[PDB]
Amino acid sequence: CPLMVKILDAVKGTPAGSVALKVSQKTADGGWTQIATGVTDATGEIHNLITEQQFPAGVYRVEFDTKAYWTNQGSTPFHEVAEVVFDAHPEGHRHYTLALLLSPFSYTTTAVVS
Amino acid sequence: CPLMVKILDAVKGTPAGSVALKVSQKTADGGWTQIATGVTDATGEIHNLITEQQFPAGVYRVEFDTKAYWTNQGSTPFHEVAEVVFDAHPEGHRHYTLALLLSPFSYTTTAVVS
Amino acid sequence: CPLMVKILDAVKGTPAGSVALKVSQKTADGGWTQIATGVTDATGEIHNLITEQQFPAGVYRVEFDTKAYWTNQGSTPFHEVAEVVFDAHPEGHRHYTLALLLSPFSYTTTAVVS
Amino acid sequence: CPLMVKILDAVKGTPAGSVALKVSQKTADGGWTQIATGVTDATGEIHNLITEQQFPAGVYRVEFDTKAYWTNQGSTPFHEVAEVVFDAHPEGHRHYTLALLLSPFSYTTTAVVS
Ligand SMILES: CC(C)(c1cc(Br)c(O)c(Br)c1)c1cc(Br)c(O)c(Br)c1
Ligand SMILES: CC(C)(c1cc(Br)c(O)c(Br)c1)c1cc(Br)c(O)c(Br)c1
Repeated sequence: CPLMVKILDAVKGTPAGSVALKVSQKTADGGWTQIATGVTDATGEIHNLITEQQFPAGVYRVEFDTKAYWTNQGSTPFHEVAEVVFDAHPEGHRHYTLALLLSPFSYTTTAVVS
Repeated sequence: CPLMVKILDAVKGTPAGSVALKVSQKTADGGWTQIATGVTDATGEIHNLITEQQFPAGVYRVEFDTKAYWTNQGSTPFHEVAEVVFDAHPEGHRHYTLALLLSPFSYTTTAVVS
Repeated sequence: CPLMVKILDAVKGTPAGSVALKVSQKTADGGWTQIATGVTDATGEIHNLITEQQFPAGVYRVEFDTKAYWTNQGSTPFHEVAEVVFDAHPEGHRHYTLALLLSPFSYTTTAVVS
Repeated sequence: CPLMVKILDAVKGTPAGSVALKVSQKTADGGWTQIATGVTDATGEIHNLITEQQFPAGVYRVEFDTKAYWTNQGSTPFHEVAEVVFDAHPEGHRHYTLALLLSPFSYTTTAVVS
């Protein structure tokens, strides 16, 4: 699997479970095609999000529903959504882990690229 | 001005100058209307980016072109853009500062709301 | 003033007011001399924390009492303090801004150096 | 093992290998006893840093030699050292992972607490 996520809650110091997300691929004319959805498990991860066959080079977007996560935690959030938009270069079995650190008014998006 | 940005370069320890961005307002059918653009000055800011009248309550997207910033610095970045999406409640001259901390494979988006 | 701080609360989206800190200068035998203290104002800052004359070249530690800040907010933090340790080169009126972003289980320490 | 680390390089998007660190425990009179050293492997981790027997409750400090890491990467760093100072509450087999995101002029210290 070429695309994984790891989400941590910076208020509690635990993985962020039950965070919903959507994965989209940019079209040539600049639009977006949704290709996958998922929800983090209690470890802040999702397994088998997409396959290598679904992951050519190009621009991708992962939308994390952080506003719902914070509302359910009981904290008013700033962001309406957490969008991570990146260029993928899969040639060579390069894998990507999108790491995300969440606070109600702040998040950090990092990548670990194999 | 109710919407400010402050961008920092975490590699150099300086404000991120000459970063292009665009501000868009969400439409009823889920689209986006571009309402302002600019390029940060040497302090990582854009003075007077939008007016009170241009900033009614609603969802906004500020798209920062971080890729070109890094290319110009000589690095190969992960993200295509930095996205900050939020619901604005400008009543009472409430003000929004979008702080952004940039590294080639990571950024942090923080909000300072009056 | 050559040494400034700017502290933000990532839970609330506001500057972190009423954070105690201490500034220490490293000694030859590896010890630490306290040279200044203060408490941030409502903008997350301490105006005029030290003078030019108090800030010769050398290694400094700024210790922020983030634990008590969080206890007072009602959260149970991870860190005992936030530590920022750096070698200062104040020649030419070079200025240092210590930016600090706080959550109960995470902080980011960034430097803006002129 | 009750204390682990995970270090990422935010410039390259890879784990930070070969980062040296020292672990110390605070004494009653406010001093420090070094109890362990280590160096991250190519995954940014260290295994078997300390034992549970070595890890009573108390104040601990992990000093990461990030200045040497950045010098060897070829980038001038801001911080002289990255110090993570925390209260440990091991009762119940609670484990701690110190996560660290490194840029030359910025780092983020987070904890994952089981
Ligand atoms: C404290 C705050 C929000 C900040 C707000 C304003 Br306005 C400033 O001018 C500066 Br200087 C700092 C900040 C921003 C970023 Br970006 C950081 O990486 C970290 Br750490 C802290
Ligand atoms: C989610 C978390 C805590 C993480 C924990 C483990 Br354990 C991992 O192996 C990986 Br990868 C990520 C993390 C860490 C850093 Br350093 C970050 O900059 C961000 Br954003 C998130």
